[PDB]
Amino acid sequence: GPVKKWECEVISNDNKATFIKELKLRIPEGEVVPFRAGGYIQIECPPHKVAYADFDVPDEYRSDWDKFNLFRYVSEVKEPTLRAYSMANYPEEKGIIMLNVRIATPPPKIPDAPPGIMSSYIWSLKPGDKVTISGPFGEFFAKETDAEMVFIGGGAGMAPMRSHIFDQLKRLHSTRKISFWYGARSLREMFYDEEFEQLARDNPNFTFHVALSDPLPEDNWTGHTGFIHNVLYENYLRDHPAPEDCEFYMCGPPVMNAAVIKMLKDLGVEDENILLDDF
Ligand SMILES: Cc1cc2nc3c(=O)[nH]c(=O)nc-3n(C[C@H](O)[C@H](O)[C@H](O)COP(=O)(O)OP(=O)(O)OC[C@H]3O[C@@H](n4cnc5c(N)ncnc54)[C@H](O)[C@@H]3O)c2cc1C
Ligand SMILES: CC(=O)Nc1c(F)cccc1F
Repeated sequence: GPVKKWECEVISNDNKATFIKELKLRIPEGEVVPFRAGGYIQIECPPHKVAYADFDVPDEYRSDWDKFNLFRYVSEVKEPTLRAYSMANYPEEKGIIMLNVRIATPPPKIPDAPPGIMSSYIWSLKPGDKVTISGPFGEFFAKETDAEMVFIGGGAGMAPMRSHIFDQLKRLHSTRKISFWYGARSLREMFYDEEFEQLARDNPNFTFHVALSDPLPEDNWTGHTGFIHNVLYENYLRDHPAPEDCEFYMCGPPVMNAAVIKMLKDLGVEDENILLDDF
């Protein structure tokens, strides 16, 4: 049973943070990609050569791209390849597949390594380009219980976080207690926050919190600071009567995943109540 494919057209490919783009694809009209929240597709690329200098990076992120000389990078692949990306839209957002794609630059200590293949290709895409996706696939799925849900996200982990949370509130009309905790470095790295604030106004059982590890003075930030595992503990789990009765859904960078899961285990949360997507 061959995997299904769709040739989609790029609607938009906008930065949402210094190093994350929202790639929004139009599904062919009259077609459906029958995915579940937390699920993903694979993208393919043809052979290509792309220059970071040709990327469309909005001006508020350019001084950091210039600082790290990122516009000098070039990426070339001579054979097609495939990679997985998680849906940021939820299943009732029809007609589109929306992705959050981190640019996978070379390691700081090995700066002359090749850039990441598929993320560099994706950042080269412009409105009207065509891309082939396949699947959908999934395993990062919500448990269907009445337990309280705690979503913890970082970086491009925002995509399955958004999909799950909108799926619970808008498709399932869930009455469960749900909260979302997102760690980012500074205010310009935060996105979709207006959507989550509106969901929290409309859904008394839902709350949303951002921690900034290194806010800039000009962020004028009076919110939580530091790492999200500490903020989640200090502002919520420390006087929760039974954190072990919560379901925790984690998708962030590895240093986040490790710190959150360690903090949860220290509280006595069982592995079966911790679901991780480690990209
Ligand atoms: C189920 C699943 C879902 C995912 N969902 C998402 C998502 O929603 N968003 C997202 O951004 N990603 C997601 N990922 C990750 C994604 O699939 C890719 O792994 C990611 O985009 C990086 O792939 P790439 O082709 O750009 O880089 P690759 O070509 O795989 O390279 C990876 C890294 O290795 C470095 N490298 C290469 N050669 C060398 C070398 N010689 N020395 C040192 N370093 C080297 C590259 O510079 C790059 O940093 C998901 C992964 C899975 C499995
Ligand atoms: C440990 C940790 O959470 N670090 C971190 C950060 F400080 C900013 C953004 C993402 C992160 F994972």
